[PDB]
Amino acid sequence: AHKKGLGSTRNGRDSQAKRLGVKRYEGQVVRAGNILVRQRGTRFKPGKNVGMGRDFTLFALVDGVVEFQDRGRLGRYVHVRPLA
Amino acid sequence: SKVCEISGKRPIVANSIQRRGKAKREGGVGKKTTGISKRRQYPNLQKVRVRVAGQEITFRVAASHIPKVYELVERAKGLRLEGLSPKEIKKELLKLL
Amino acid sequence: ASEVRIKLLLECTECKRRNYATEKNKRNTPNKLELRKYCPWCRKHTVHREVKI
Amino acid sequence: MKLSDLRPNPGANKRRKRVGRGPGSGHGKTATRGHKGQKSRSGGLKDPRRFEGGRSTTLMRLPKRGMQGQVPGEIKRPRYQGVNLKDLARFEGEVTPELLVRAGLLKKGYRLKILGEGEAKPLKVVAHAFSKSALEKLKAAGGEPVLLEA
Amino acid sequence: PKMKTHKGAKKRVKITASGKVVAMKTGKRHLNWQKSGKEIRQKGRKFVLAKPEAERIKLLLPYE
RNA sequence: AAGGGGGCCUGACUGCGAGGCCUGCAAGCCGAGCAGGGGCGAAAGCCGGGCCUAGUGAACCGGUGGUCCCGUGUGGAAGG
RNA sequence: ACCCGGUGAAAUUGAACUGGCCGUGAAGAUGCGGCCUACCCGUGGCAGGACGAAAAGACCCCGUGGAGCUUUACUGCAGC
RNA sequence: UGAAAAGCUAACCGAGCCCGGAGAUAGCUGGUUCUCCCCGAAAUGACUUUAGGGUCAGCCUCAGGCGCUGACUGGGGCCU
RNA sequence: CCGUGGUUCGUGGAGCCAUGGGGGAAUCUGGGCGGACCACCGCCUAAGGCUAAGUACUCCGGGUGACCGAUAGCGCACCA
RNA sequence: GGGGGGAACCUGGGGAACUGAAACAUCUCAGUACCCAGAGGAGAGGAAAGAGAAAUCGACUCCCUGAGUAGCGGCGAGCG
Ligand SMILES: [Mg+2]
Ligand SMILES: [Mg+2]
Ligand SMILES: [Mg+2]
Ligand SMILES: [Mg+2]
Ligand SMILES: [Mg+2]
Ligand SMILES: [Mg+2]
Ligand SMILES: [Mg+2]
Ligand SMILES: [Mg+2]
Ligand SMILES: [Mg+2]
Ligand SMILES: [Mg+2]
Ligand SMILES: [Mg+2]
Ligand SMILES: [Mg+2]
Ligand SMILES: [Mg+2]
Ligand SMILES: [Mg+2]
Ligand SMILES: [Mg+2]
Ligand SMILES: [Mg+2]
Ligand SMILES: [Mg+2]
Ligand SMILES: [Mg+2]
Ligand SMILES: [Mg+2]
Ligand SMILES: [Mg+2]
Ligand SMILES: [Mg+2]
Ligand SMILES: [Mg+2]
Ligand SMILES: [Mg+2]
Ligand SMILES: [Mg+2]
Ligand SMILES: [Mg+2]
Ligand SMILES: [Mg+2]
Ligand SMILES: [Mg+2]
Ligand SMILES: [Mg+2]
Ligand SMILES: [Mg+2]
Ligand SMILES: [Mg+2]
Ligand SMILES: [Mg+2]
Ligand SMILES: [Mg+2]
Ligand SMILES: [Mg+2]
Ligand SMILES: [Mg+2]
Ligand SMILES: [Mg+2]
Ligand SMILES: [Mg+2]
Ligand SMILES: [Mg+2]
Ligand SMILES: [Mg+2]
Ligand SMILES: [Mg+2]
Ligand SMILES: [Mg+2]
Ligand SMILES: [Mg+2]
Ligand SMILES: [Mg+2]
Ligand SMILES: [Mg+2]
Ligand SMILES: [Mg+2]
Ligand SMILES: [Mg+2]
Ligand SMILES: [Mg+2]
Ligand SMILES: [Mg+2]
Ligand SMILES: [Mg+2]
Ligand SMILES: [Mg+2]
Ligand SMILES: [Mg+2]
Ligand SMILES: [Mg+2]
Ligand SMILES: [Mg+2]
Ligand SMILES: [Mg+2]
Ligand SMILES: [Mg+2]
Ligand SMILES: [Mg+2]
Ligand SMILES: [Mg+2]
Ligand SMILES: [Mg+2]
Ligand SMILES: [Mg+2]
Ligand SMILES: [Mg+2]
Ligand SMILES: [Mg+2]
Ligand SMILES: [Mg+2]
Ligand SMILES: [Mg+2]
Ligand SMILES: [Mg+2]
Ligand SMILES: [Mg+2]
Ligand SMILES: [Mg+2]
Ligand SMILES: [Mg+2]
Ligand SMILES: [Mg+2]
Ligand SMILES: [Mg+2]
Ligand SMILES: [Mg+2]
Ligand SMILES: [Mg+2]
Ligand SMILES: [Mg+2]
Ligand SMILES: [Mg+2]
Ligand SMILES: [Mg+2]
Ligand SMILES: [Mg+2]
Ligand SMILES: [Mg+2]
Ligand SMILES: [Mg+2]
Ligand SMILES: [Mg+2]
Ligand SMILES: [Mg+2]
Ligand SMILES: [Mg+2]
Ligand SMILES: [Mg+2]
Ligand SMILES: [Mg+2]
Ligand SMILES: [Mg+2]
Ligand SMILES: [Mg+2]
Ligand SMILES: [Mg+2]
Ligand SMILES: [Mg+2]
Ligand SMILES: [Mg+2]
Ligand SMILES: [Mg+2]
Ligand SMILES: [Mg+2]
Ligand SMILES: [Mg+2]
Ligand SMILES: [Mg+2]
Ligand SMILES: [Mg+2]
Ligand SMILES: [Mg+2]
Ligand SMILES: [Mg+2]
Ligand SMILES: [Mg+2]
Ligand SMILES: [Mg+2]
Ligand SMILES: [Mg+2]
Ligand SMILES: [Mg+2]
Ligand SMILES: [Mg+2]
Ligand SMILES: [Mg+2]
Ligand SMILES: [Mg+2]
Ligand SMILES: [Mg+2]
Ligand SMILES: [Mg+2]
Ligand SMILES: [Mg+2]
Ligand SMILES: [Mg+2]
Ligand SMILES: [Mg+2]
Ligand SMILES: [Mg+2]
Ligand SMILES: [Mg+2]
Ligand SMILES: [Mg+2]
Ligand SMILES: [Mg+2]
Ligand SMILES: [Mg+2]
Ligand SMILES: [Mg+2]
Ligand SMILES: [Mg+2]
Ligand SMILES: [Mg+2]
Ligand SMILES: [Mg+2]
Ligand SMILES: [Mg+2]
Ligand SMILES: [Mg+2]
Ligand SMILES: [Mg+2]
Ligand SMILES: [Mg+2]
Ligand SMILES: [Mg+2]
Ligand SMILES: [Mg+2]
Ligand SMILES: [Mg+2]
Ligand SMILES: [Mg+2]
Ligand SMILES: [Mg+2]
Ligand SMILES: [Mg+2]
Ligand SMILES: [Mg+2]
Ligand SMILES: [Mg+2]
Ligand SMILES: [Mg+2]
Ligand SMILES: [Mg+2]
Ligand SMILES: [Mg+2]
Ligand SMILES: [Mg+2]
Ligand SMILES: [Mg+2]
Ligand SMILES: [Mg+2]
Ligand SMILES: [Mg+2]
Ligand SMILES: [Mg+2]
Ligand SMILES: [Mg+2]
Ligand SMILES: [Mg+2]
Ligand SMILES: [Mg+2]
Ligand SMILES: [Mg+2]
Ligand SMILES: [Mg+2]
Ligand SMILES: [Mg+2]
Ligand SMILES: [Mg+2]
Ligand SMILES: [Mg+2]
Ligand SMILES: [Mg+2]
Ligand SMILES: [Mg+2]
Ligand SMILES: [Mg+2]
Ligand SMILES: [Mg+2]
Ligand SMILES: [Mg+2]
Ligand SMILES: [Mg+2]
Ligand SMILES: [Mg+2]
Ligand SMILES: [Mg+2]
Ligand SMILES: [Mg+2]
Ligand SMILES: [Mg+2]
Ligand SMILES: [Mg+2]
Ligand SMILES: [Mg+2]
Ligand SMILES: [Mg+2]
Ligand SMILES: [Mg+2]
Ligand SMILES: [Mg+2]
Ligand SMILES: [Mg+2]
Ligand SMILES: [Mg+2]
Ligand SMILES: [Mg+2]
Ligand SMILES: [Mg+2]
Ligand SMILES: [Mg+2]
Ligand SMILES: [Mg+2]
Ligand SMILES: [Mg+2]
Ligand SMILES: [Mg+2]
Ligand SMILES: [Mg+2]
Ligand SMILES: [Mg+2]
Ligand SMILES: [Mg+2]
Ligand SMILES: [Mg+2]
Ligand SMILES: [Mg+2]
Ligand SMILES: [Mg+2]
Ligand SMILES: [Mg+2]
Ligand SMILES: [Zn+2]
Repeated sequence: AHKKGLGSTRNGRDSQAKRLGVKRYEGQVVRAGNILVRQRGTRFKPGKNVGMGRDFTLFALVDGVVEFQDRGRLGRYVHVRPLA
Repeated sequence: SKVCEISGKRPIVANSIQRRGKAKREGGVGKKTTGISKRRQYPNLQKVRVRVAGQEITFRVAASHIPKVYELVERAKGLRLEGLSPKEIKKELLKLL
Repeated sequence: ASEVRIKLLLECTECKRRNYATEKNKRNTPNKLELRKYCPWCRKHTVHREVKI
Repeated sequence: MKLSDLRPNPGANKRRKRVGRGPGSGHGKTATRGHKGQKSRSGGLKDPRRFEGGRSTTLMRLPKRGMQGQVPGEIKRPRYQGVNLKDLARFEGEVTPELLVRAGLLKKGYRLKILGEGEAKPLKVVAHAFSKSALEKLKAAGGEPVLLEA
Repeated sequence: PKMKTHKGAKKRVKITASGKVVAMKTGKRHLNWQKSGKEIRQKGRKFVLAKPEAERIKLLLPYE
């Protein structure tokens, strides 16, 4: 009756979502070790008191307060000012 | 095969277990049973004719006890038996048992 | 891995323990693998060599 | 007090729940079971402490560990029960395991190991075993530790 | 009749003093040649089961 | 410089792991720092594989090398 | 078959005070809306509707349902 | 048993009838009975021989604890 | 020794008790057993049989019910 | 001297499947239902070739406990 010669689909897939992005913002208080940015490549660069992991993850090296900075052509940086 | 007239041996139920695969003993994964089923195991019943009091007697026994049949003849030699029917005699021999 | 990129253990020549496991290409680098490596048993470093996985 | 005077305290005796007795009760029709599905049926669900709808269960995906024993079963070893000095206050003079058991402390068929928690009184405690710290702590407060081998 | 201990749980898991439920980390039985040292090491430890699944397992070990 | 060449090398470490990302579970991911014994560097330092994101498979059952913990009256052995 | 005397069942039936049209509404309304129509009760007739009766659709799909049959599906048993 | 239709074997035979295992099993359908008061959902995610069924989470409710932390709004950084 | 049963034991390191098949002793300086096997240290005396009580049940007799009260209680209060 | 009957209980010879495993074959159901032989107010068992770790116990049976332990187990369901 109805269901005639239809077709198929040579594609139709995707990968899992990877939850990338900034994870702590300017002014947020953070413990040393806190993840600050998940990223691909240096969309952000590590600054004061901030280290970078093998997959470009940015984390705090000290307890402190997160601070952002756009230095134009030198890129964007995440810092952590320690607290007295 | 029914019952051995000497030993009372008779057929019993026994399983046929079917296995598969390498033994753990030989560093295999281990045996796997693919089936269990019942069969029977019969006594090795055999026929032993024999002549007691000149009359010919015939026993049906496991092979295991055949020599015991010949022991009985040896022992019934010290016995009044004549003019007895073959059944009469056999019943008497088994009484020696 | 593959028939050609194979797995293997590194065995300490001093005390014969295998302390590391890795790989190699058999075609490319066909010789046994010689390498210094820390031995937890000997508690020093040691020349370890390849050993069939 | 009369037989009529007798009654329980409030709360001591609640009326049991009775589902399926009509609209006003609050448990009618479905009888708190909702609509349809395995769980609503008499008999109901597979044991929910384990079953997960047929996926490999969380319990069965964890790995087994340590000696699991094997036939012909377990090996009888001497069992040791600990007791601390802190629970030796209610004693004077000798302190045998025989006392310690006749006291609700030392569980029967257990050998006596003195542990070091709490402070010590100078007494003759007789045990099958002593904590490193307990031994010396008792010796410091002057007491007399004797080791049984029976 | 009286409840039976689930021997599968009894062989995989422990109830700590406070009723925590611990097990070995999964994922170390094999395929390790290319697993990092860190990973093989961290999986060497025990871990506390999440509360929901933990409390299901405790019910299984009732005479524990 | 994450790219191209060279020198020396094996950290493609062992024992850990504050703190977080992710997340129903179980998984997955990043990680400073401490100790051991090393590499390269005058040094500060960097090194617990690879510019990063795929290259994978829980548990059960068994194999192989260690260890020498249990081992049914005791010592071995079998087996764990 | 119809009428009179005699005897006298049945499937079915929520209750019924049970009209038409055009709309409407779970999309095919005696039962909702707006109109139209219709004094009360029967008898002999016709079958358009009451998605009329009957049979918890046989088709279709679903169920980690059942059964019969097939084989170089798996495993087993008889037999040889 | 069948001059073959899976025919027949006590009025329905692709496996007779009776009693028994037996309250087989039914993730399905149906049914589940007095009253008033307070609160009040969900029809989503993940895995699932799973897809009209489940396990964990989400949302409801009750008790105990905490005590201004809440939705929403004003000011201000940062992220897109 | 081979094939099996029993036991918590599903071939397992698989003893012990039982035995359908094959081989096949000894009479105490002998045999079996204490979970492969061996040594040691021990337990027991196979291949003949009998034996009360304590236990099980309720056709039958009695006694008693926060047991039923003629759609209940046995199928049957009655000519079941 | 036997034969045959007896509500259930008892020993022995033979012995299922539905079901559970959310499929299924090992496993489970269960040595259950059932068939057969026999015993008797009981029947079975019973005076160690025992237990099993103590230099111990001392026929058997029955109850509580040991214990859902030790173990068994597609090491699953479960069994014990
Ligand atoms: Mg069509
Ligand atoms: Mg087509
Ligand atoms: Mg094409
Ligand atoms: Mg994507
Ligand atoms: Mg994800
Ligand atoms: Mg997507
Ligand atoms: Mg770096
Ligand atoms: Mg990153
Ligand atoms: Mg700023
Ligand atoms: Mg600037
Ligand atoms: Mg620039
Ligand atoms: Mg720059
Ligand atoms: Mg730049
Ligand atoms: Mg630039
Ligand atoms: Mg015969
Ligand atoms: Mg038999
Ligand atoms: Mg048998
Ligand atoms: Mg097996
Ligand atoms: Mg002959
Ligand atoms: Mg003649
Ligand atoms: Mg003749
Ligand atoms: Mg012969
Ligand atoms: Mg012979
Ligand atoms: Mg005579
Ligand atoms: Mg050297
Ligand atoms: Mg080679
Ligand atoms: Mg060396
Ligand atoms: Mg008063
Ligand atoms: Mg009163
Ligand atoms: Mg009550
Ligand atoms: Mg209510
Ligand atoms: Mg309600
Ligand atoms: Mg109703
Ligand atoms: Mg409810
Ligand atoms: Mg309903
Ligand atoms: Mg229902
Ligand atoms: Mg059910
Ligand atoms: Mg239930
Ligand atoms: Mg249930
Ligand atoms: Mg799970
Ligand atoms: Mg589980
Ligand atoms: Mg154990
Ligand atoms: Mg045991
Ligand atoms: Mg139970
Ligand atoms: Mg279990
Ligand atoms: Mg298990
Ligand atoms: Mg827990
Ligand atoms: Mg490695
Ligand atoms: Mg380790
Ligand atoms: Mg909790
Ligand atoms: Mg519990
Ligand atoms: Mg470079
Ligand atoms: Mg260049
Ligand atoms: Mg170039
Ligand atoms: Mg280069
Ligand atoms: Mg080059
Ligand atoms: Mg270089
Ligand atoms: Mg140099
Ligand atoms: Mg490596
Ligand atoms: Mg801290
Ligand atoms: Mg800490
Ligand atoms: Mg998590
Ligand atoms: Mg991954
Ligand atoms: Mg250095
Ligand atoms: Mg330099
Ligand atoms: Mg230097
Ligand atoms: Mg590196
Ligand atoms: Mg690369
Ligand atoms: Mg790569
Ligand atoms: Mg995969
Ligand atoms: Mg399995
Ligand atoms: Mg192994
Ligand atoms: Mg193993
Ligand atoms: Mg040892
Ligand atoms: Mg030993
Ligand atoms: Mg031994
Ligand atoms: Mg040993
Ligand atoms: Mg070993
Ligand atoms: Mg007329
Ligand atoms: Mg007329
Ligand atoms: Mg008439
Ligand atoms: Mg009406
Ligand atoms: Mg129409
Ligand atoms: Mg009308
Ligand atoms: Mg109607
Ligand atoms: Mg209206
Ligand atoms: Mg109208
Ligand atoms: Mg008329
Ligand atoms: Mg008329
Ligand atoms: Mg008319
Ligand atoms: Mg009509
Ligand atoms: Mg029909
Ligand atoms: Mg049709
Ligand atoms: Mg079904
Ligand atoms: Mg299926
Ligand atoms: Mg299904
Ligand atoms: Mg079908
Ligand atoms: Mg004909
Ligand atoms: Mg008839
Ligand atoms: Mg008939
Ligand atoms: Mg028909
Ligand atoms: Mg036929
Ligand atoms: Mg997934
Ligand atoms: Mg499905
Ligand atoms: Mg679903
Ligand atoms: Mg369903
Ligand atoms: Mg839930
Ligand atoms: Mg929601
Ligand atoms: Mg409250
Ligand atoms: Mg307060
Ligand atoms: Mg406030
Ligand atoms: Mg705001
Ligand atoms: Mg044998
Ligand atoms: Mg037997
Ligand atoms: Mg057996
Ligand atoms: Mg038994
Ligand atoms: Mg056996
Ligand atoms: Mg085993
Ligand atoms: Mg055995
Ligand atoms: Mg032996
Ligand atoms: Mg035997
Ligand atoms: Mg034999
Ligand atoms: Mg001899
Ligand atoms: Mg002699
Ligand atoms: Mg002797
Ligand atoms: Mg013994
Ligand atoms: Mg032994
Ligand atoms: Mg031997
Ligand atoms: Mg003995
Ligand atoms: Mg005797
Ligand atoms: Mg007797
Ligand atoms: Mg009576
Ligand atoms: Mg009476
Ligand atoms: Mg009454
Ligand atoms: Mg009546
Ligand atoms: Mg009446
Ligand atoms: Mg009446
Ligand atoms: Mg009636
Ligand atoms: Mg009666
Ligand atoms: Mg009467
Ligand atoms: Mg009558
Ligand atoms: Mg009667
Ligand atoms: Mg009568
Ligand atoms: Mg008689
Ligand atoms: Mg009779
Ligand atoms: Mg017999
Ligand atoms: Mg029987
Ligand atoms: Mg018989
Ligand atoms: Mg079956
Ligand atoms: Mg079940
Ligand atoms: Mg099933
Ligand atoms: Mg099922
Ligand atoms: Mg069942
Ligand atoms: Mg039997
Ligand atoms: Mg049994
Ligand atoms: Mg029975
Ligand atoms: Mg009497
Ligand atoms: Mg008696
Ligand atoms: Mg009596
Ligand atoms: Mg008796
Ligand atoms: Mg007897
Ligand atoms: Mg006897
Ligand atoms: Mg004796
Ligand atoms: Mg023993
Ligand atoms: Mg003693
Ligand atoms: Mg002793
Ligand atoms: Mg003694
Ligand atoms: Mg002695
Ligand atoms: Mg079982
Ligand atoms: Mg078992
Ligand atoms: Mg069983
Ligand atoms: Mg079994
Ligand atoms: Zn070494």
